[PDB]
Amino acid sequence: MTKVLDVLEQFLNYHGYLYMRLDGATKIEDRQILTERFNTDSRITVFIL
DNA sequence: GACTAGGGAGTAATCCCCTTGGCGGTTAAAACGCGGGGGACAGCGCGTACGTGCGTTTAAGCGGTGCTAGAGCTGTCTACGACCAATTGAGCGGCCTCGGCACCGGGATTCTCCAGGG
Repeated sequence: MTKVLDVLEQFLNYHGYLYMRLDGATKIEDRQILTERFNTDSRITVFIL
């Protein structure tokens, strides 16, 4: 459920976690750069899809 | 006359196709905002084309007339139209194409803007 994602988001911001998201309302190029950035790097902790 | 055999309907189980709602993904149309510029409109001047006063006539209303050819109603008949159905064919109800329409691409053609010099 998409309504769950933001429910997680304000939760994740409550714990000071570094995270990002990917759902069906994201532009294709933004989606590709997001997954490319997540493949590298290590500070970003959780990816919610 | 007593009981026997078989099949479509009565009862019933199988299938299974058909949809009710909700929810997510994704493209297209609608929604919103800015730079700038062209359309709206004021201020004005004028001239010349009507707005208006008065003289001097033709003309509709006036007042009447003597009828004259077209309009309304009186018979009267008779050519014709609204009354059954057999028909039987003119035409519609349902299906099966291939062709013109749908629509997009490569190109020639054409319509428009600018910053300069000419």
